[PDB]
Amino acid sequence: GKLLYCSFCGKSQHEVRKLIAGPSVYICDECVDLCNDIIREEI
Amino acid sequence: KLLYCSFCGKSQHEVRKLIAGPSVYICDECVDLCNDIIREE
Amino acid sequence: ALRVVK
Amino acid sequence: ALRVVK
Ligand SMILES: [Zn+2]
Ligand SMILES: [Zn+2]
Repeated sequence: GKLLYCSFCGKSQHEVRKLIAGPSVYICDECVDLCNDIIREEI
Repeated sequence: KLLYCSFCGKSQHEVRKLIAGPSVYICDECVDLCNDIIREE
Repeated sequence: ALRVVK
Repeated sequence: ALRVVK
């Protein structure tokens, strides 16, 4: 029951739709979206 | 300096893309899986 | 491997 | 903020 946060934007699990965990890091759906725009190379 | 994806451990030379945030990195392969997760539920 | 927290 | 490493 610990508060977990996205390692990229700092938002908590209670502020995002989804939080994905790596070994010792986390990323939320919003940041995954930003990464998509970058990898897609368009806005 | 050699950088590694914080999520899968692969070096930048093993992936196509590597994006970084504050003391954290993620590659295209992990981003791809994250999309599957988000589009899954 | 990636795991879902939420 | 995000940055492109590669
Ligand atoms: Zn985030
Ligand atoms: Zn990766």
